Amino acid sequence: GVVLAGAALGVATAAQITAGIALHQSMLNSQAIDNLRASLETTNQAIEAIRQAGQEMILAVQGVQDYINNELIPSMNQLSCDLIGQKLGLKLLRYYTEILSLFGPSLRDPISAEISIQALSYALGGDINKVLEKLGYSGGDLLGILESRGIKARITHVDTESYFIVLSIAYPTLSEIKGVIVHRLEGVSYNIGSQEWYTTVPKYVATQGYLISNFDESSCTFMPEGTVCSQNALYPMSPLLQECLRGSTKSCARTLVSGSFGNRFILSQGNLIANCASILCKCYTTGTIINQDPDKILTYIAADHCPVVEVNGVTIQVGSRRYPDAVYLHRIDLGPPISLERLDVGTNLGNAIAKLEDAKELLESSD
Amino acid sequence: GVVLAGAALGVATAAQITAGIALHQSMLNSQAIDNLRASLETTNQAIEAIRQAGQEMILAVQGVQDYINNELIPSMNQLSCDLIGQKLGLKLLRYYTEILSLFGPSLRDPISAEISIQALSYALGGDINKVLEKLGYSGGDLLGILESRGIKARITHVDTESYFIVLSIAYPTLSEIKGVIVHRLEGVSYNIGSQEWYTTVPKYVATQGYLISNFDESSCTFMPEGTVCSQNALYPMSPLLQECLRGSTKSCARTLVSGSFGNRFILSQGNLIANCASILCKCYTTGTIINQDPDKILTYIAADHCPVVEVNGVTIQVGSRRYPDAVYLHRIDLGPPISLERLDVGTNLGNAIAKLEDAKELLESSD
Amino acid sequence: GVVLAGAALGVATAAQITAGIALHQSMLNSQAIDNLRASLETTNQAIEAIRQAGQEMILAVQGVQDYINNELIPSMNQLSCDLIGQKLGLKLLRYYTEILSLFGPSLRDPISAEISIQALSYALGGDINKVLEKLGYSGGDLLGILESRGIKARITHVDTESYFIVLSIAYPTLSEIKGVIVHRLEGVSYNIGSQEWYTTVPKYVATQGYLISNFDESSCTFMPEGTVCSQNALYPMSPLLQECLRGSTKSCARTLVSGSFGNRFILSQGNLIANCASILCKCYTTGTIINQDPDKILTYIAADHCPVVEVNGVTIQVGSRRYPDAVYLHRIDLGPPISLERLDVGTNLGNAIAKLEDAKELLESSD
Amino acid sequence: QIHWGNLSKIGVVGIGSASYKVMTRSSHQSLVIKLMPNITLLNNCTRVEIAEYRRLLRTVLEPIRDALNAMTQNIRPVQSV
Amino acid sequence: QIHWGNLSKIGVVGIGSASYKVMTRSSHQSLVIKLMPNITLLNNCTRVEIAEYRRLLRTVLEPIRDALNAMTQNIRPVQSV
Amino acid sequence: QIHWGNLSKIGVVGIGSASYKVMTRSSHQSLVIKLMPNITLLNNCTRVEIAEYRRLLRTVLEPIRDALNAMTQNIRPVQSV
Ligand SMILES: *[C@@H]1O[C@H](CO)[C@@H](O[C@@H]2O[C@H](CO)[C@@H](O)[C@H](O)[C@H]2NC(C)=O)[C@H](O)[C@H]1NC(C)=O
Ligand SMILES: *[C@@H]1O[C@H](CO)[C@@H](O[C@@H]2O[C@H](CO)[C@@H](O)[C@H](O)[C@H]2NC(C)=O)[C@H](O)[C@H]1NC(C)=O
Ligand SMILES: *[C@@H]1O[C@H](CO)[C@@H](O[C@@H]2O[C@H](CO)[C@@H](O)[C@H](O)[C@H]2NC(C)=O)[C@H](O)[C@H]1NC(C)=O
Ligand SMILES: NC(=O)c1ccc([N+](=O)[O-])cc1NC(=O)Cc1ccccc1
Ligand SMILES: NC(=O)c1ccc([N+](=O)[O-])cc1NC(=O)Cc1ccccc1
Ligand SMILES: NC(=O)c1ccc([N+](=O)[O-])cc1NC(=O)Cc1ccccc1
Ligand SMILES: *[C@@H]1O[C@H](CO)[C@@H](O)[C@H](O)[C@H]1NC(C)=O
Ligand SMILES: *[C@@H]1O[C@H](CO)[C@@H](O)[C@H](O)[C@H]1NC(C)=O
Ligand SMILES: *[C@@H]1O[C@H](CO)[C@@H](O)[C@H](O)[C@H]1NC(C)=O
Repeated sequence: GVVLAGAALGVATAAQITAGIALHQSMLNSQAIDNLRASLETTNQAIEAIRQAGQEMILAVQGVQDYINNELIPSMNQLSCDLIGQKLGLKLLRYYTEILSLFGPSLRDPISAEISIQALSYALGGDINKVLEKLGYSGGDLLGILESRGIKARITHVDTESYFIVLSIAYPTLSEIKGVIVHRLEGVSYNIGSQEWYTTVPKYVATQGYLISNFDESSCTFMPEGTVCSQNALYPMSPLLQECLRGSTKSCARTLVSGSFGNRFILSQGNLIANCASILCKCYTTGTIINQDPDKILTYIAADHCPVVEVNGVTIQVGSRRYPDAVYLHRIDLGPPISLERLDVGTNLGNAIAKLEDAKELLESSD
Repeated sequence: GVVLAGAALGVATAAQITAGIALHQSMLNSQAIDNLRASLETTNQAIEAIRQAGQEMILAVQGVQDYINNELIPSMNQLSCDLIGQKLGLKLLRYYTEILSLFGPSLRDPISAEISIQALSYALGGDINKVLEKLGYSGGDLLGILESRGIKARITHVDTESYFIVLSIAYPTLSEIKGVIVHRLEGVSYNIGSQEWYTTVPKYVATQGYLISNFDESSCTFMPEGTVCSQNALYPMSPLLQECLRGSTKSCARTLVSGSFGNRFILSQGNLIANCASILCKCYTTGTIINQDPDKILTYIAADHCPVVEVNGVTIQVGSRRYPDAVYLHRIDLGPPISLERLDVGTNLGNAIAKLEDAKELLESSD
Repeated sequence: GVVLAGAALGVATAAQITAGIALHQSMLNSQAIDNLRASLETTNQAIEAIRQAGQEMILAVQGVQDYINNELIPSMNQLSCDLIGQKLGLKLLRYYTEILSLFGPSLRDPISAEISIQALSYALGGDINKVLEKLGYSGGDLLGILESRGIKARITHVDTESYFIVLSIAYPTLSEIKGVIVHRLEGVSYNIGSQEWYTTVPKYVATQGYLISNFDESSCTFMPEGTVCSQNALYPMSPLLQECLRGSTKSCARTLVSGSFGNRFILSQGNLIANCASILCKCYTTGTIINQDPDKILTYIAADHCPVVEVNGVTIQVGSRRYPDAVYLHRIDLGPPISLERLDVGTNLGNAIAKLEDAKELLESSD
Repeated sequence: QIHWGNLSKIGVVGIGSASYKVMTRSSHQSLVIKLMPNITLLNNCTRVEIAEYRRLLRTVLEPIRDALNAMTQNIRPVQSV
Repeated sequence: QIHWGNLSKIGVVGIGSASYKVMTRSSHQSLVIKLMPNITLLNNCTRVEIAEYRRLLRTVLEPIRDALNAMTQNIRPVQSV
Repeated sequence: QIHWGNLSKIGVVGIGSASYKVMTRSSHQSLVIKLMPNITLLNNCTRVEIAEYRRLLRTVLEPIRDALNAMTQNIRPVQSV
């Protein structure tokens, strides 16, 4: 059991406190350092598993050794001594540039920093596959590949006497959260007159019991059997946008299509949902065009009326009906038109606040 | 004519449907593959135009062949057999790392993905100039350079028996939309008291008949004879910001200058527009300082009053007047002050919603 | 003294005007070019200080010379003439690719562009340390390293006859603004029921006399004796968020924690501030758990009640009390709940504007 | 459309206009990434490394091949309807 | 939870759901970056370059070592209380 | 200025302050990118590659040279007024 001297240290985040305790538990013993220092001195490989019986294996990596061993040593009696030093000097400066970039002042908090194995690539000789193979990763299936690339390292010791950096890594494994479902959303444009609109919804959302949540897909991979994320992906969603996804069409915002056109049709549940005001829709089976009622905004095409439909020049056979026949626009409450560009958000917000400060003075005068 | 089996496939975006049909039209015939497989086996170049009379030319690229041919083969009888394999093994692992990064699980939808020629650079041997030259691009003018770098590839075949990837590219050419004008906007600060403000407008806007639109300059190059974009750049602009650009000064938002100072003067139409409260303005011709009326916010300097002006230490000769003499601030309706930082937007929006929910209960009580 | 012909040039930003004048003052004299052209022709080093007595030293860098001198020349009588040209041709194409990327059409305004020394790395041979060393930077302390990497270059001459580019650099030195204090803010979550919240504040803010400002930490390094920024970091903060930081708790917004949990404790002024509804808190000294009053939102742990506290499994000794005993939630005015995700901001703003346009028609009817 | 006069009163000017040209893609050309190099002039000195390379590639290539087959198997000639 | 019917009336559909798996880190393994290469088979031909490399590294390594010591010196065994 | 007491009641603390130093640029130094390497010890073995390199460079360099001349030709000595 150890205790943190909090009055002495005065201030620290939870991330720094927990990494500091972890630093005490995972750092090499003071004489394990002396053993490692002597083992490192006597090796000459680019990567080497240092086994001292009793203590755990330590993986040692030397970032320019492959170049020295493969390119410089075989030239030892064919190139001059000055040239050999000049050749190695270029490698050392480029390697120092990487050490500086990764471990230099751009590294804010060395105690709680977690460095991804891929960011260490140049420090480890320009490639990480042999490191991962020495740790047991075969490269035989994509999941093990994703896990191997999710490895993060913490710094546990910096030796200024012998110039080496000891890092501690941990192995990622998958933790399935069975109550969370990730959903990919996809929209098609619809027409009001000659204006082409679409509903603004997130590309990915998550359901979790009572909750609908936002989903950050940055750190995720959509494998065939599940979404694999190396970091937390869930984050809160405003009640209003949750209400939109729960069926309140008036809560969903909308905007006009960018450029010339939007996504104007989609295949879903074996049916074609299509903005047939914006593209030519045609029944291939009968040869007859499919007109969009001008007081409807979309067409829901299924095999009950057209087994094989042509849509913007592509011919698609469809299945039995899974979406009702389009309803009149007048039976659909559309939500507010918006822009997501940040200057538009700021300019319209400034206007709204001014209109509200005006409105806030009159209902005092009249009441 | 082909048809998509939509009931079998069930769900697909328009992008996937159209790429899938394109995949059927552009993929090599089943026996064209057997021809290609045999041609690839018997070549030894880094890049090679594979011509089989009748069928089209196929450009073959081998990502480590230059290294084998230029560095390894000339060493064959001077370095050991183990060393040769070790040297090539380092190249193969680095090359596999690039194949994994580009074609691995980070590639969401291989059917509709479009890979830029520059993203293929490492897969093609670390440089794309020789590929482009074999396709006919000379590098003789900048437009052909931009078009050549706008090439995108689609995957049409992956051979797991002989380990090769067939891609289909298309050639970009320029499509001028004569009714769209791109405009670069540039602001100067102005003073209210000792507060230094500027109007918040987009850096680029587009006019298109009745419309003013936003303009995403990311994929564009501002050539001397037109703006060349490799992607759609136009996207909607809110009515309020359009009204701002149409002359409603009260619709334009404003904010305080960052840091110490803003852009405090500008040359436009041969005149100098200057915040002379914020810098020293002086007529060089007469030697007399140019004071800014404290109930004016800017000074419009032209040769009718000063042929050669000094402004923050730079001496500029100006032309005849193209902007009226500054008007009093009291004859200008300024718009709302705003911040575009996202936490400020969110915090002020939360406040506005609360004030509106308060205001919404009182006008029910009083009415 | 020089004058800009503003009527002839017609339009220019202040940045372009000032760089253009600087271009006239810093460009080499017309015959200094002829001297430089002849000096460059007769050298063969990768980097070389060109000293012509009278005129200043000019640092010349040749981007493929180390490769020619170290790799190609020693092979001159062991490899064929075709192979030598092929080897160099690969380097030249890769080098041209870098020249094109940096000096090609992606460089919008060559007169006022400022290119960082690190962006020039490949143009200078793949590393900048030897360039910086020739300029006097030792690499002996981190501040000189940061300054050396803050060097920016301006283009002053492009020679199409002899193919060289003359750049002018300036040396960064530190300008302390003694009235500006940078503050790092850090939040812990708190509980209302089983809902876990936190206050939304910026990670860094700056105080400056009367002002609280936003702070962009992008270009900054937090050295032990001060924050060193290579660019202006200060930018305006909305009055409402300034009021939040000035003690108006109702002006501070709040949101729910992402993922499973937030930062649930922190060490500050030798005390532990902890959300003890969300983690196990326990006095190690007495062995007794520390319950959070359900009408309190946080616990302020100091040595007056517990000299050694255990918090989520970490044991921390704390100092004398620096934060009062927690107050009841009912004595704290909480601010609005918000989301910072941009679709949520846009969707809720659209709703707010609609509610305000409704509200704006009724108080005309009733008044 | 843009009101330059009123914008200039609040410090905003236009410093350039240009026509708008977008890139459209046409025609076609096949490009093949040959993943397996010709190593015969290395006389089996890279046999171990090549076999390992091939095995690493398979893990990446098989899912792409499968995704392409999943699509093209749902694309039939017109009269199958 | 999500109302697919009403969303489809404004053009929004779900095109896929999946379970959610996050990576958690466990166990431990030590990795050492050996900054000083073995140069003995180069017979002092790189002596100047190695000494300069070592000097450049020191500027970077000393602040990290100091930061780590600043933390671990405040971590004592339980009974020092 | 910042009210640490009230902020601590909603879980916000300051964990560090520092002075603010910004970089300002001064003096000058000329740097020349020599695009054409010295190839004489290669005895015309790179003649084709060098000529092609030079031709590729021209397309890039000429517009920059022209932009610089467009500016400096509008910068005259004081008495031309
Ligand atoms: C599906 O959408 C419609 C709106 O398009 C919803 O119907 C509205 O419901 C509210 C009250 O819940 C009524 O005040 C409106 O008059 C209704 N509008 C129309 C056009 O009928 C309907 O509630 C939504 N369904 C669900 C489950 O949310
Ligand atoms: C140019 O700007 C001024 C505002 O600075 C506009 O004048 C205002 O116009 C509205 C009605 O359109 C009046 O209610 C205001 O009283 C006017 N304000 C002032 C100070 O005169 C003017 O309309 C703008 N010009 C254009 C073409 O939009
Ligand atoms: C610290 O926070 C409390 C709110 O939590 C502030 O007290 C409020 O002050 C306003 C007027 O300034 C009163 O109308 C409210 O009734 C007060 N609320 C409560 C719960 O007391 C207090 O002012 C803040 N202190 C400072 C310096 O801003
Ligand atoms: N209103 C609530 O009850 C609410 C509850 C939880 C959260 N939450 O994210 O955890 C956010 C909420 N409210 C909003 O998101 C509206 C909003 C959106 C953007 C900017 C300002 C205000
Ligand atoms: N009001 C309209 O008629 C409107 C019409 C079209 C579009 N359009 O972008 O296509 C946007 C519109 N409205 C806004 O942009 C106001 C706004 C801006 C940011 C966040 C919320 C609301
Ligand atoms: N109200 C003011 O007096 C104010 C003064 C100066 C600045 N300034 O940044 O310099 C901003 C101000 N106002 C806001 O930031 C509110 C806001 C925030 C985001 C979007 C719209 C409106
Ligand atoms: C370097 O390598 C040699 C051969 O592997 C080894 O015997 C020796 O211990 C190392 N020498 C030094 C000085 O580290
Ligand atoms: C490799 O290259 C040689 C020489 O170019 C060529 O003859 C041969 O067909 C290729 N050999 C194999 C096994 O692919
Ligand atoms: C190239 O280098 C040689 C040796 O350094 C030098 O003498 C000569 O002036 C240069 N030659 C040419 C043609 O530039």
